[PDB]
Amino acid sequence: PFSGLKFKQNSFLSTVPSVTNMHSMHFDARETFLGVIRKALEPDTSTPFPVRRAFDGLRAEILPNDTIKSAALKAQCSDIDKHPELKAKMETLKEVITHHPQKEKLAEIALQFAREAGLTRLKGETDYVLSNVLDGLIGDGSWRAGPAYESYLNKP
Amino acid sequence: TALVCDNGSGLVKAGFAGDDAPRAVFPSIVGRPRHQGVMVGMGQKDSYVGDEAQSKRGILTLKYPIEHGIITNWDDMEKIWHHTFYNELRVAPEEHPTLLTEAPLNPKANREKMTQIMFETFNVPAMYVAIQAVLSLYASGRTTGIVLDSGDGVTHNVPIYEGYALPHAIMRLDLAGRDLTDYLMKILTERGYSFVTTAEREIVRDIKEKLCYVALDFENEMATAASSSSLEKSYELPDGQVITIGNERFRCPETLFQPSFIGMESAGIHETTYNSIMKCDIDIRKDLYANNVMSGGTTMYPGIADRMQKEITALAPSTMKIKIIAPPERKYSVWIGGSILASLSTFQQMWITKQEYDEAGPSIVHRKCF
Amino acid sequence: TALVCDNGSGLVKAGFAGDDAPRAVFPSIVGRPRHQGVMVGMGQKDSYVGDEAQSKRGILTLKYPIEHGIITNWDDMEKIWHHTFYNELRVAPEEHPTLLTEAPLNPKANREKMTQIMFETFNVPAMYVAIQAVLSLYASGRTTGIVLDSGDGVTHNVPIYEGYALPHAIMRLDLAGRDLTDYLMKILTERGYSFVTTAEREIVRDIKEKLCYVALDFENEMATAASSSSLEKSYELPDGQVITIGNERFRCPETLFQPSFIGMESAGIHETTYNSIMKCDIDIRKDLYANNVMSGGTTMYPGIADRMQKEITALAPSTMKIKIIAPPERKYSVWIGGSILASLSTFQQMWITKQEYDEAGPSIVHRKCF
Amino acid sequence: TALVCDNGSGLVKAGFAGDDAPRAVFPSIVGRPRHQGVMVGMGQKDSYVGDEAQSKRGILTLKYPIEHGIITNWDDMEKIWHHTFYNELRVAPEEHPTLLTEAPLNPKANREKMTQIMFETFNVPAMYVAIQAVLSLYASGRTTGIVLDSGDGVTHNVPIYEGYALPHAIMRLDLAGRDLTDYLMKILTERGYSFVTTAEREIVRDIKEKLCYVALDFENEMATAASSSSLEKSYELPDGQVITIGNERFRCPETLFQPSFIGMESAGIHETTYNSIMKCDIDIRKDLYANNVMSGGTTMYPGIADRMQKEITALAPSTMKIKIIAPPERKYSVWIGGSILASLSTFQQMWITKQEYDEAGPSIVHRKCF
Ligand SMILES: Nc1ncnc2c1ncn2[C@@H]1O[C@H](COP(=O)(O)OP(=O)(O)O)[C@@H](O)[C@H]1O
Ligand SMILES: Nc1ncnc2c1ncn2[C@@H]1O[C@H](COP(=O)(O)OP(=O)(O)O)[C@@H](O)[C@H]1O
Ligand SMILES: Nc1ncnc2c1ncn2[C@@H]1O[C@H](COP(=O)(O)OP(=O)(O)O)[C@@H](O)[C@H]1O
Ligand SMILES: [Mg+2]
Ligand SMILES: [Mg+2]
Ligand SMILES: [Mg+2]
Repeated sequence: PFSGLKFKQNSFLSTVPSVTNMHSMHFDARETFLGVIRKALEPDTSTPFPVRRAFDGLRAEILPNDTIKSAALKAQCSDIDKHPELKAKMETLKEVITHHPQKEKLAEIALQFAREAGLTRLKGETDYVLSNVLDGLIGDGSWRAGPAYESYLNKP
Repeated sequence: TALVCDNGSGLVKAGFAGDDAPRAVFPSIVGRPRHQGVMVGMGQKDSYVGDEAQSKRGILTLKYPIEHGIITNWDDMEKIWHHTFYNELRVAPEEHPTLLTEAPLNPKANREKMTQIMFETFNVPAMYVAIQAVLSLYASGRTTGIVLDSGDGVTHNVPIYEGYALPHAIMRLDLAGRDLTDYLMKILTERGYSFVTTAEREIVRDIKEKLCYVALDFENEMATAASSSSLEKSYELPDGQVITIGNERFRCPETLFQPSFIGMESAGIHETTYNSIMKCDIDIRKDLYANNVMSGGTTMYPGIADRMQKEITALAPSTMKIKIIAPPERKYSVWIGGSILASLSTFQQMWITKQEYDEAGPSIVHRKCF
Repeated sequence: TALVCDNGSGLVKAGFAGDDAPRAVFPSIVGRPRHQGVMVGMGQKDSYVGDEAQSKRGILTLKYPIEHGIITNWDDMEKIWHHTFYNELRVAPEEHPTLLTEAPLNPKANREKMTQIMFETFNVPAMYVAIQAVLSLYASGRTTGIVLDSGDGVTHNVPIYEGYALPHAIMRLDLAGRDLTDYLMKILTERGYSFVTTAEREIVRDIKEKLCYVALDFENEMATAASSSSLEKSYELPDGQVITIGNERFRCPETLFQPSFIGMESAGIHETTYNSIMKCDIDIRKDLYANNVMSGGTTMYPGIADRMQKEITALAPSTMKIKIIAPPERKYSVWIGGSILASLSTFQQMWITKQEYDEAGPSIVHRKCF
Repeated sequence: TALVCDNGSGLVKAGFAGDDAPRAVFPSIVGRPRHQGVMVGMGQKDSYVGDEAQSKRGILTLKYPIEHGIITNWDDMEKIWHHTFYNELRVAPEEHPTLLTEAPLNPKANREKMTQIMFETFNVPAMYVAIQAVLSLYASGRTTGIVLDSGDGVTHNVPIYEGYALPHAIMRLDLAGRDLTDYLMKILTERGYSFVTTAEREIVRDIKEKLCYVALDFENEMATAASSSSLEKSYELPDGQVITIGNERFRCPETLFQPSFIGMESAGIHETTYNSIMKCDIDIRKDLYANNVMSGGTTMYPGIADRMQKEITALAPSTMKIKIIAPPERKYSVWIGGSILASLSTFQQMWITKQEYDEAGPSIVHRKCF
């Protein structure tokens, strides 16, 4: 679908919040994490213009900057069964994510978000967009089983 | 009315065409919290823009969306522009054509994207991208002269004669205020002062702006500083601690004339200006020698004009008259020129209209704008 | 023969040039009694130094004269040097040139006062102050490479190519073993082990040296610790009590790669190394990538070399060959390099002589030393 | 035997007369370290020449002693020649007549200094200074034809008929590979790639050498590039970074045919060759049209011969047969011709001998040579 699409490597690192802020009582794990993925998916300038404009429309629709648009997309994906076009777009974007040259690092960031900020606290009930993005980074889908936690009490 | 937004690397100078000074001047930074929690109703706002980020600087991680005159974080740049239009100017961008600036020899995708955002995200009726050096000449009122524009990200000089630019003679150095700021915090460690955070980098920038100056003769100034304490100045940090700096006052600006201080192989701004003039036609060099116009914050160091006068005079033939024009409104020369250009009746046909963008796309900027 | 004294924030490594290992390696601490004695003939010594202070730490307040590579208590540093020369090496300092070491980007007054004490208090015939990262390369035997030196107080990167250092690319990070020790104290309170006082900071330093390690994948290690309990290990305190430590084993060293968890805004050592390389000339980066030399005690964590290799490989372009050099003697590599340098025939003209000192004062150190 | 040293602006081609290819080919650069210190005992030198300068290019400042065919730094040129004779050819210049080459219409002091240094410094028994365009004809084996020699410094045309040059018809443009390298550096910034150092100029030179080509129809190629990415090629920098280059591949060599790209008020090489032929006698133009011979590295661009055939054919009358002779070894054609000339028995009485020089002085070169 998007041949010749290239990304500037390490462009998304500056967008990852500090672990201390991930523990904030009003931290928005979904929006902040999707911001990292949006930044990581920003096409490199070396990509041909037709592909850039084509892909920029895909990620702009699926990973919008505006909170109003992001929330509207979230609600519209709750009944994704009635929105095949989003199904195709989300499927297309997930295909791009799984081929991202730095998918391993993005997977580590996603796991850090789940570990610290509770990104995947809903487990299997995660919204369609966030679940698809994670499935792209984590192919097996094991993240649906939330992070393992220490449970200090009753320790041997 | 037309909006003039001089989105520099360090500061955003925005206002309305026809005014004498920008209405809004705030830092071009987006700060996001880096600490934890912990109070209900006190952390809903993620990211702060401009002066608010500077005020809450202590708990944020500040980041400039523009580096070396190139927009590197377009999501943050969108936040900066949204802050400018709606929060600082209190205008609807869809009702005003917007003139904005950029440095010469920038990546073309930089102009293309900013054209794309202005038309598709803000629905501006029309827009224009001007060269900052050219606007400075508009502000000075001349039609001939070699401008030396040095802001936070990039320093460049554009030789213009009788209104004609010599694009083969443009110069660009990625050595500007921010590079000087970084050097100052590096040489401040020699006195035991450690500034490492982005919040503290702003304090070092304030120290630079308040205390740094250009020595007329560097070697003599170094000897004077070594031999006596007359050049030492004290500065009070936000928490009450007092720091004193001696030769660091003029060593930091000296990097402009000696880029090797920060490991750069390039030549000083004095020699780059002379090289730019030497690349121009021999018949116009005399006029350029007499119309070196400074603009940008990085040219606000005390004694910079006298140093540039001395350095170029030693390079140019002795029979030329070297004149440095450094207006007190140097720091806003670019915005003033943009305001002049935007309000010119003969300029109203040079806008990129929304209709033109629709037919041609973001590539229209390369045809309509220098 | 010349003396090589690697002062260091945590340990004093002292010996003679030409030997393969330092003669004396003792803590850089000075202990003052806290309690009342209280017998006749006991406790007439007002202070204890090095191993003696460590042995008697139960009734002593231990204090490090050097903090973050900077000497903060010069009277105590004089005690340590007096102990090193007279009680550990058993030499008359007036006969032997002394090679000293310090981190880059230190305050100038630190090395100025080092010279003054050596020439006046100890009357050494000559001395020299070397940069620790440079010496580590001497020990490795290479002429090119970027050294990551991480001791107790300072972690700094120095890229060197063909014997030429790129000082503008030198990165310094005030996060080292002592900061990791303090963090281990903090997270050990999550369990019932509340050292939480300055008495037992050395016991948890020993715990850190014995049990802590760097996880190749932090998330996988955290999951394994949460699930299995197979990573739990037990440590016996001097009291005979046994503390069990689980994921704190690899969480404490994780602060090196995530300077957060201690509230630092800087990037991890992997990114600092990469940033240092990217500040260098593009033509030497390939050689730097293949010559990542690690030195200092803080690099002795099991798996840190593997972690550094993985992390830098993720930052650098895929075609580059990343290679971490981690000698088994990297804890003493700095002293070994000092020994090699001090014994070179070509180095015998680089000493700062007593005649040169009193002719020029402590400022001579800046001219003759990097 | 005789030495043939074709030291152009960019490369030094040296060897023995009678050989089919130069023995030593290396860049005409002197590099000097621009960084500090720091390791004693290392095999460091105060300057590096030729291939060694390229190897250690990362930590050096590279200077070309020759620019636009004129030697501007004679001290550097001396060590370039010393490097050629002693370290590359491994000969004693005292016992070898040495043939040198230079471009037409050069300053006479250039030839005089070249002669003076060879006889006084290198004490050669005899020497001769030939014109590069003439030598190319020797290599081609002809005695008639108009030679277009384009190296790193200068492009010149020399029409020759039956061995007779028409010096009033000789053309010389100071536009050659180095100007193309600088232009490629400038237009690469359009894509965000920034090369500013002398070391990085060599990288851009390599990109130009192995990616640029001449477009048969410039406007058609521009449309093709704008419409598709088929013309885009990737190049891996020394640090593993990959740069993608599109229409810049042919826009750089297009400067040869449109000097206005770099602000030069001059005719392209096609028009200069045509203008030269028209300055010749009408009776020889037909043979000149059919014997356009290319030489020099700057003529190695793919498709340049076809472009020149197309361009001149559009200028010359339709009945003339335009033939561009572009041998595969036209990069070394000048040296090959010099080797042929120096090995001719009929040429042996045309050397400037040491006895001749000491009697007449450096000015002898103006009488004995072209
Ligand atoms: N009075 C001053 N003295 C020295 N430097 C100054 C002064 N005022 C501003 N600067 C420097 O100039 C820069 C801002 O210049 P400006 O023209 O606003 O650049 P930009 O157009 O990129 O915002 C800052 O980085 C600051 O360090
Ligand atoms: N085997 C080890 N594992 C982990 N940390 C260690 C080990 N050995 C020493 N360290 C740490 O290294 C520090 C001392 O390193 P060193 O290179 O001596 O620093 P300095 O040169 O400043 O004395 C101590 O704080 C200690 O905690
Ligand atoms: N294959 C090639 N394609 C394009 N340009 C080339 C090629 N080979 C060499 N050049 C250019 O030619 C110049 C060297 O040509 P040369 O004939 O050696 O000049 P000189 O005689 O001054 O040494 C260099 O500047 C280089 O950029
Ligand atoms: Mg500006
Ligand atoms: Mg150490
Ligand atoms: Mg040539």
